[PDB]
Amino acid sequence: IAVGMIETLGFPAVVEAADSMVKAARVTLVGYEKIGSGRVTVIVRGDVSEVQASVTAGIENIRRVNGGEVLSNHIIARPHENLEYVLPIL
Amino acid sequence: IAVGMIETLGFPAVVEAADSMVKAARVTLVGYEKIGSGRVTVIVRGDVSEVQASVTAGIENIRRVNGGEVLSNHIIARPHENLEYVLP
Amino acid sequence: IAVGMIETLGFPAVVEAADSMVKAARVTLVGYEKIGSGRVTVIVRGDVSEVQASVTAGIENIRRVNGGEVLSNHIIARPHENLEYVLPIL
Amino acid sequence: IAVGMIETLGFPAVVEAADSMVKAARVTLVGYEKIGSGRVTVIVRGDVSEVQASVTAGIENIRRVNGGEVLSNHIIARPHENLEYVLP
Amino acid sequence: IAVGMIETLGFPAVVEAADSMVKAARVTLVGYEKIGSGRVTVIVRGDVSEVQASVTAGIENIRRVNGGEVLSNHIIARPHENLEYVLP
Amino acid sequence: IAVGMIETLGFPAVVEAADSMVKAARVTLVGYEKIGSGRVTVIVRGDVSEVQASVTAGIENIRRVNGGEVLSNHIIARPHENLEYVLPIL
Repeated sequence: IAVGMIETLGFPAVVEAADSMVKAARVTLVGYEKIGSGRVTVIVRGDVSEVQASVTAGIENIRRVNGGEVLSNHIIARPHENLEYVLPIL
Repeated sequence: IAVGMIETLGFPAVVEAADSMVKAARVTLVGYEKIGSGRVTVIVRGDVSEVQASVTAGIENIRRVNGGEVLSNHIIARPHENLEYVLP
Repeated sequence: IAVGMIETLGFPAVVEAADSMVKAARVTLVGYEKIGSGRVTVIVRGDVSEVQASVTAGIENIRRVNGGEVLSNHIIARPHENLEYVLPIL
Repeated sequence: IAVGMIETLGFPAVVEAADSMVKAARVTLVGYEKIGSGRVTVIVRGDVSEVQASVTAGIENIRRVNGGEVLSNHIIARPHENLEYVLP
Repeated sequence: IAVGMIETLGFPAVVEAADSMVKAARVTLVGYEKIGSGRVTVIVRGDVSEVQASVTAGIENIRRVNGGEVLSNHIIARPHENLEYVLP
Repeated sequence: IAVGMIETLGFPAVVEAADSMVKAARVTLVGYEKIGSGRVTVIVRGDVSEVQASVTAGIENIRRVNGGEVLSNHIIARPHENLEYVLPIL
């Protein structure tokens, strides 16, 4: 099951990404990650095509947020088992 | 009901944000979030029109803080059941 | 009861602010807040006129500190009850 | 056996780094380290040639992340017994 | 008695700060504070003239650290009873 | 017993420093310190001459690291007892 994530400069933007993502498709919102410098990441899990739907919707909708910026985004279709317990993507 | 947040550079302005929001309308201050880089967020819940009125008041009144700066603001009208896994 | 706060770039400066504040008037020094980027805030509680006396003395006296800067400052005379338990101003 | 790490600006790229490493060769993802300033590191163990293969794959594939950036990469061939006091 | 602090960019210089302060005069190292952004502070207690002598020694000797930088220094002569709510 | 330390911009570099240090001489590697802005410090303890051997090797070998930088470094030959329990150098 695929993992999708959107990284924002700012917190209100990550919440809108999160919201848009879980409304747009069949994905489980599996938390968010803070790494400093105002960089925050929301992460979801589901079918690869649902996760694409989610990420696209998430990026689009930070245009709605006043002062929002997407810094990065990515999808992995077939994430290796080892990552589940090292990284906070579960 | 909706959720309303204002992010600021600097803590004193975020306290004004919070104070003005909760005084302006029928919303509950439910959240304070720090993400580093001096970026702080204040989060409220209540009817979408009460949330609209509070965020507006918060952004205006931060102009009254010496050294205050708003970085971002946002409202979400019908927040998803499971959005609580990113709120504090 | 009113809340006053002074935000500094730097730690030695926030301690001088804190000291000046609590000497200048009848206020309780109710801790300090760190938010990253070297931004730190001291907070006090008391009568509105005491808090004013305190913040004025606090800002003045970071001139004494070598390398000190005030980044922001603010006072709220009648802070809403809700903020007491969400924000670290108690 | 060796240790292999790739540091990135931004978390999504560091997940790709990890994924690509572990898929490329016979290495075990053993570590994820944050030092602030948006700087994140991913750490693997295994034979030096497997490690070499993994790190190389990780650096290439981060080019495929929208907003991805590699900050630093390194391999240590015969890491000291007591290096575990800085690994996570 | 007074309180003496030296803030530095970088941890190694703050260790020198500390070492020099405590060796220079009759003061006790009571505090080490991190506020992010690489900013670190070292805090001492003792007579105002011992504190004056220590801070001075600390500022001089950081010049001897490769990559050392002082960001700010300060002394408070008669620190308030309740200043301990901001000291570590 | 002397204390030596190397500060890096970046984590992979601090590990190479740490490794080189403990291979080059009789020193105990006594952890590392993070202070923000991507600034990390490795710390060791041993004879003054061993610590010098270690720091020299440490600084040299971050040339091996792709993207590595040393920001600062220092040695104290006879560190004051008071520092042991205030600072994380033990």
